[PDB]
Amino acid sequence: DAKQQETNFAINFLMGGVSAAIAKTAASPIERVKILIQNQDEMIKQGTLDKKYSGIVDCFKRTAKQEGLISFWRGNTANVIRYFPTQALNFAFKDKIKLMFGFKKEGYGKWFAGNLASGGAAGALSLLFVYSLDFARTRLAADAKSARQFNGLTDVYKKTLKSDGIAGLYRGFMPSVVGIVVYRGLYFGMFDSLKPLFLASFLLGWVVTTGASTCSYPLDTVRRRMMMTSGQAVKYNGAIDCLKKIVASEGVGSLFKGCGANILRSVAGAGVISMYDQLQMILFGK
Ligand SMILES: C=C1[C@@H]2CC[C@H]3[C@]4(C)C[C@H](O[C@@H]5O[C@H](CO)[C@@H](OS(=O)(=O)O)[C@H](OS(=O)(=O)O)[C@H]5OC(=O)CC(C)C)CC(C(=O)O)(C(=O)O)[C@H]4CC[C@]3(C2)[C@H]1O
Repeated sequence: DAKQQETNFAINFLMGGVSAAIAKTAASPIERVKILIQNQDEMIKQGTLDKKYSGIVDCFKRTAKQEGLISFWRGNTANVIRYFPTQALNFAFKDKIKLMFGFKKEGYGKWFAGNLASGGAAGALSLLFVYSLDFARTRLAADAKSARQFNGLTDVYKKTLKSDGIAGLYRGFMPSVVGIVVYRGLYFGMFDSLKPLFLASFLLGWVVTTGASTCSYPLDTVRRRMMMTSGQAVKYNGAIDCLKKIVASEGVGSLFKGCGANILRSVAGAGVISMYDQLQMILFGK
């Protein structure tokens, strides 16, 4: 029944995309609010933004009043598409990389280092095909009417390639990869430590997710702000250079802009994926 297995894997893959699509679409408005607050200083420099966002509520109000309600899903297609090339790469190469750099968990230290190498390589290899979509997501979520900078998703690609080339599409690759490693190490480290300590299960997952993402957030900020420099006259000479200039100009706190908005996005995604699981449990067997 190899053919039946092939059909099973095919249905599992496609329906997985649907689950991911709904989850990301549901928490899409809060996601754009995060991206707006996070890269507002870049917009102010570019002249796209008039005044700094006073907060999450202020971001919601201004965006809704100036652009509308549908504008909160601007860039969402990138998140929808990104599933298939990611998971295809996931199901193909992730296990081999784990078999290449991994050590049996039954020493913790050697397993920890192995997980970083495996997670880093898998993340980087996936980003080679994926990163362009995340870039377009951020840029579409960023450009606003004061006269939009980009007409659409594919418009981003055309204008970025015409100005910077393929390099412009991969702005902030290094701090993204490092971010993946740091996030993963923090995730697994925190999870195993709090493991011996369902509502309890859901709360546990939220704590680890919040902690790991918060500490690795400055890396995410630098990544997104480097995406903003694509097609612009002035650009940072690296993530470290970007990091240095941010602190010297706006302070350390500027690296954590939109962090709280990101936490809200997390509980929204986790929330709606649980709801859909129950809905899926009723319609389909699994
Ligand atoms: C610098 C940063 C900050 C820290 C690292 C990343 C993630 C958190 C990194 C996170 O990275 C995820 O971490 C998970 C837990 O370790 C890991 O799961 S696990 O391996 O099974 O344990 C995922 O691997 S995967 O094979 O299932 O897909 C991995 O996603 C990827 O590696 C795919 C890449 C295309 C990203 C994915 C992601 C997420 O929020 O979940 C995502 O892309 O949605 C990132 C958001 C952006 C930042 C935020 C990046 O800007």
